[PDB]
Amino acid sequence: SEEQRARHVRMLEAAIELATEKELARVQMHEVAKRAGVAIGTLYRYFPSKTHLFVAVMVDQIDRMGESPQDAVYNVLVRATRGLLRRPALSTAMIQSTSTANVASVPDAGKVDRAFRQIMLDAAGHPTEEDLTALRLLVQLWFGVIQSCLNGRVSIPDAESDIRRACDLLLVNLS
Amino acid sequence: EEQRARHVRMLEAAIELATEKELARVQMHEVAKRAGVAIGTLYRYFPSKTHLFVAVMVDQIDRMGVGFKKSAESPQDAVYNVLVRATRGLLRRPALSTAMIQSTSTANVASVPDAGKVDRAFRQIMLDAAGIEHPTEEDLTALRLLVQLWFGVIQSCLNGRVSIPDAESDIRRACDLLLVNLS
Repeated sequence: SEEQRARHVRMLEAAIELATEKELARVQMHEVAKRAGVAIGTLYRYFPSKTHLFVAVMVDQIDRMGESPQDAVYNVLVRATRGLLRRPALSTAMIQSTSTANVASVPDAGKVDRAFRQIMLDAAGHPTEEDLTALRLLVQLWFGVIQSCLNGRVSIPDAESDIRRACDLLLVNLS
Repeated sequence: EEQRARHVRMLEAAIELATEKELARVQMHEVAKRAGVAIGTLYRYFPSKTHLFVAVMVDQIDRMGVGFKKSAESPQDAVYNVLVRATRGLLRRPALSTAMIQSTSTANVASVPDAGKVDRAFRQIMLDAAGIEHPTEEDLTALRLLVQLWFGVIQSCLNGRVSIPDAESDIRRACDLLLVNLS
């Protein structure tokens, strides 16, 4: 029952751990089960494919992310940007799997927009539409930026330049 | 210039295969067999698959720019209208669009030098639609933020996370927010 919940935490770190040692294309499901101490049936039972598993990693990694709402939100993005960019292999596994997952095939993928949101609301401090939209528009851009970062387009101080603007421009009138 | 009709059939065939099967199921040897060319001829012109689909994207951005300057209210509005046009024509062939979008996401710019070109080609359609001839850097920045945000919305749409009217509605709000200072 909680043997079962620990079993779940084992698989996610196993996965995290492998995406660092190895690029996503070469991370192998059998290495994930073995390293997680689970039978291989159980692994795929809970994560039908590699995509399902690094989307679950994605969701789990978000759940773990000054005063003025813009600044706080901003500051949470700058803090999360630096986290993802000095683990670029793990970040790539997560963002590639996410940017790629169809929501019908990988249900957890329809949970990532909802999970970023809860943490933008928790960064900004009840409110209505325009807020959700500015906030929704902003994470989507931030993905772009992160991806654009993961592939030589923007560097880190370039990327950071753009999320600053993005924040200020998208959130001129957040309450 | 025969490297042009040769070039065209390569792109042509790539488009049909990505139209019929997902990217993972698109193989260089079948593109070679469609374009009626040697595999080495194809590899010469597109060192890998991600190269080829980046070039397909550039051709497709070039093509829609043409069609926009053909039968098409503020700068931010005009820019909205191009984005709406592209979103629509991409969403009409999801399978092909997915291959072009995924290709442009994974394509390191140092390694595949056409990867830059798409940002540029795009940026110029919008600049033109807005009728700005002399971009301030603030303008360029704003538009780099837009196509970035935009790519996300489409990707999201293809994956079934947002509906299409809401994708469109989000591209509008973004235009209004991002392009306040467009002179």
